[PDB]
Amino acid sequence: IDYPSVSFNLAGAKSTTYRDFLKNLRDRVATGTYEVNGLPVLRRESEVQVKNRFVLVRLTNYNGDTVTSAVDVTNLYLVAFSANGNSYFFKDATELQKSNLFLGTTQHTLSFTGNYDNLETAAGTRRESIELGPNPLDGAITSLWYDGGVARSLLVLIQMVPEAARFRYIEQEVRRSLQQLTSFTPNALMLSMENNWSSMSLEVQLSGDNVSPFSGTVQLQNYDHTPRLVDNFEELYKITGIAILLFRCVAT
Amino acid sequence: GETCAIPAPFTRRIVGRDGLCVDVRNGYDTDGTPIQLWPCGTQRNQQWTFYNDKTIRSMGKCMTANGLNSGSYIMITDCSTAAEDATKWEVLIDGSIINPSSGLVMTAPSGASRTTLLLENNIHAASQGWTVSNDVQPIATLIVGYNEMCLQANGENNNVWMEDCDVTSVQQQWALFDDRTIRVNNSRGLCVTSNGYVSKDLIVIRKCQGLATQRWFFNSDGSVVNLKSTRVMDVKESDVSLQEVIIFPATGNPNQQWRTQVP
Ligand SMILES: *[C@@H]1O[C@H](CO)[C@@H](O[C@@H]2O[C@H](CO)[C@@H](O[C@@H]3O[C@H](CO)[C@@H](O)[C@H](O)[C@@H]3O)[C@H](O)[C@H]2NC(C)=O)[C@H](O)[C@H]1NC(C)=O
Ligand SMILES: Nc1nc(O)c2nc(CNc3ccc(C(=O)O)cc3)cnc2n1
Ligand SMILES: OC[C@H]1O[C@@H](O[C@H]2[C@H](O)[C@@H](O)[C@H](O)O[C@@H]2CO)[C@H](O)[C@@H](O)[C@H]1O
Repeated sequence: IDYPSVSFNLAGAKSTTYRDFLKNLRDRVATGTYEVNGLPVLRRESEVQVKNRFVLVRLTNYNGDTVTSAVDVTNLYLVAFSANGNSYFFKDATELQKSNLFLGTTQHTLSFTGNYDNLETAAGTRRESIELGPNPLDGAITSLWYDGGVARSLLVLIQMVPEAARFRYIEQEVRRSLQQLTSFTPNALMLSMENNWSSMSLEVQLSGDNVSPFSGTVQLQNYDHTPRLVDNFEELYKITGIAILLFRCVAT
Repeated sequence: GETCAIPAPFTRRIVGRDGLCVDVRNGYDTDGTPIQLWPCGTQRNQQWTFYNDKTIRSMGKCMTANGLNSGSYIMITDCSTAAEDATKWEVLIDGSIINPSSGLVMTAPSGASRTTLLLENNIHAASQGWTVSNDVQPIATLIVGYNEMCLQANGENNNVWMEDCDVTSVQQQWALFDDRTIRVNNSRGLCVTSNGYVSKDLIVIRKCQGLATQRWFFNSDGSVVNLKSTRVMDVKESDVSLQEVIIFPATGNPNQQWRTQVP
């Protein structure tokens, strides 16, 4: 199917271009009235057809060489990517994607799932040291384009788009990166909220719409590494700038 | 489908004025004991357990509104004999603890230590701004709005406009108080105040007095909306040079968007 797609060319790209790009991607995967406190809740397997199961992300590197990666509308996941008659899928790779994404290219599946740990372990490095930014993005697309698409490059993309799609904190972190044309590495916080999407997700679904306190607490972290536990939504927002919720439970 | 889950009781603190917590006078678990504002700290009288039934209680004795009618103060009394409606509370993300049946909200006339609380006509004032959490410490943050620029604080009673972001200038360091107000970290004595409730109304940095103009709600859409007046704070005409942020009808445009970044 001709799944919809959003684009973003690093060349002649301003902080605003990126911000707008992310918005569009959100308006896509994020639909369906189910939403608490204003934030939407990504649909679930049952409530999403294959004709709208994936969204494509067209990223053009400086040199023009543009790589495209399909995201899973039911979680904003980087399902796969393709470069010049070539397509790759993680060790997982379900028949759904393998039989609907980039049909016509060479379907050779990689050798490691999209799981963060899986990537870091395959890239030989952890997110804490894979600097993201304008240039790091170029090298990423480039490596995926030519080199076939290794882990490290993928790890650079995953955060730059999906992560920034659900976390406005990461959004601005990148927005300032392109604004100052300087790179940066994920901090304890960014990485923490990166790992607590599911948790904080249900924690907000638990309290419900227009409810501030959390039935539990979100285990975030400060730069010094000390634990930053948020027990209310107001805090979670003013810090993580979350803009996308993942389904876990349905209202009660 | 997949129904959620009924949460069990959890204990959290309650702040809502000059960083003061809500607690039971002298920590006496005796009935009739009123509720007042008081410097936070590790103490049961300050801890409050929230239940599914919609009750809040410390020392085990439910927190009820005692008498009921605009001006009726709050106190703690046995849950059983507690007047059915005078014990149920609601905590909306608007940073307010409204009492269902009545419609009155936990208001703190003044923010002086020892100040007793009471149900009052919800009007949207910093006095009627509460935040339940165990972390009674506000987070430092820069309010980055239009063109990746950070909102800057000038002088007392002076305006407030977008200036080139600087993670060092304290004039850009904003302390988000649990009372739903925004004050200068440097000097938490002045809150981001508005001059009116009509569009184009100029925003500034007046003193903190719990005024309905100093009550800011951070909409999940990215806009800092003034509660009393549905108007949001934005960059006048977008021309940052004008040096003025004001209240204006939500347009859903970037010139009304704000991002609160950590330290
Ligand atoms: C925001 O402003 C507040 C003050 O309005 C700052 O609060 C406190 O600031 C002090 C100074 O950095 C922190 O430590 C202090 O260090 C001195 C020197 O050793 C010592 O004499 C004091 O006893 C205290 O340890 C203090 O931790 C900090 N917070 C509190 C609750 O006291 C705050 O640091 C400012 N935040 C930012 C990001 O600038
Ligand atoms: N391939 C791929 N694509 C992503 O978009 C992604 N996002 C995260 C970070 N965010 C999440 C999201 C969902 C979940 C959960 O359901 O458990 C956990 C963490 C980590 N790895 C990822 N890997
Ligand atoms: O009323 C104001 C404020 O004071 C404290 O109350 C008691 C406290 O409960 C008791 O254990 C201690 O011995 O003496 C305090 C005298 O102030 C509490 O700290 C607070 O919760 C309020 O109760």
